[PDB]
Amino acid sequence: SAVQQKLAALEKSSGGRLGVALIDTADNTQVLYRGDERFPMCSTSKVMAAAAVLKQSETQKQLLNQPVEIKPADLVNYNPIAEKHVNGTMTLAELSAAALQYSDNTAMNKLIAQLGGPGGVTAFARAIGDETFRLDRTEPTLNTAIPGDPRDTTTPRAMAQTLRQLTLGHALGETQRAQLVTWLKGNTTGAASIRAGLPTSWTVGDKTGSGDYGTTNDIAVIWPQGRAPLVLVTYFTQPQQNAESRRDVLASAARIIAEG
Repeated sequence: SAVQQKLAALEKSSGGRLGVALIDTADNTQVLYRGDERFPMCSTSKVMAAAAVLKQSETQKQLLNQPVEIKPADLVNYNPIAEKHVNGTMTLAELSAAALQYSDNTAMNKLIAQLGGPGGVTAFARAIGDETFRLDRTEPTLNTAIPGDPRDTTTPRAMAQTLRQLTLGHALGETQRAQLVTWLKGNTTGAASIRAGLPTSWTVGDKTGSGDYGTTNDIAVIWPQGRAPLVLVTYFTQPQQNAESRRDVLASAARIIAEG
């Protein structure tokens, strides 16, 4: 198809490996490019950890208000919100927000601990029908993005379907889903990624991710004006261990999709 030819040309010009999945919820059609290849998730995995804690809060009604202590030993390499609360507490809601909207790595590690380790995040994926997602490590080593390594990977097709079920579907309770959507819509890190390739009147909720090998990712739910929502996953990685991030590739892939 025309879109797939343009995405292949974009990939060739970029020198990397691009994976795209679009679900159009108007007719449940899909557009895929390397849709079944594995890519390193990096921080896009934080959506799954936050959704898992949201699922626990359906039975533990007060869980999101539970205070969690932030100690100096908890801080890792990138903790823009947790740093502000060292030797104090943050609730699980505040940690989920920090993880999603600022990509805070300490916040992610607290969410993983709440779920009982990376195996608890993976379990949640399996419970909602995602047999592809795997989380193996904590922050910051889950971002090593080594070519061929299956740890901490998913495919574009699997992540698009799962993001659809979490945000537009009913994998979560109604209050929980609305909370997740509100968090995604308030992301602060996405201005130069998928959002940059889309009409400025469209509402987007997204989670970015970045890591070694120039890995540059973004997953988004998109609400066009007077038109059914879309789910769009864009993953990108490069052959050089020290390659620079390429958010422009994600923007360009979104623009090519939006032309459809």
